[PDB]
Amino acid sequence: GEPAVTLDPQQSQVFRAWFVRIAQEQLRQGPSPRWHQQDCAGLVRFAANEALKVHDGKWLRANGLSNRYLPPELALSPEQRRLAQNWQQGGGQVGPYVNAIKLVQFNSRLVGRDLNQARPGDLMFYDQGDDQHLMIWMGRSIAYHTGSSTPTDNGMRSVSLQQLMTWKDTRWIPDESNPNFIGIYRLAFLSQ
Repeated sequence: GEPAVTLDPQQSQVFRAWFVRIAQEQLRQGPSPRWHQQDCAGLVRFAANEALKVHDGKWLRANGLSNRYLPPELALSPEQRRLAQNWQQGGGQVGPYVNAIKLVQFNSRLVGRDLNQARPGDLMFYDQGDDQHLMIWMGRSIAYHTGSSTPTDNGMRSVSLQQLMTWKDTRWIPDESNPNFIGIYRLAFLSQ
């Protein structure tokens, strides 16, 4: 009758390119009324939602992408464009917003613990005990949220794998030896 709404492999590749592009653009900015929550889950939901929008002139101007070599546009159904507005909440319940746990538990699948195998837009999931975090693998760098936004700072940061290995705070190392590094997850609506 009507299968489950997902992105095919080509669409998934273009979605990742838009996702990472939009994420990168958030680096040079202070709080946006456009994120649902001022945190990592907020950035992921925002970038995914914006990645699935029709990227018209008005959208390009609003997001400062007007004079750029951009990824291809997707020919998506309305249902596909609504994918980052309809997250699984558990028990078949659906909603427009997601925190880190609901995103990984109900809206992601494991890739593994080897960044060599990660694609741009894959999520690096950490459990520090009291608090769980998502970083975005951007392909050659990592976008993360400081955990503390202010009226002039959205808390978004970018670090190379190399510079992250220099951190005195060793809790964020994305390898086998880090018990706080849980894994690398792909958004469930992307193709394998």
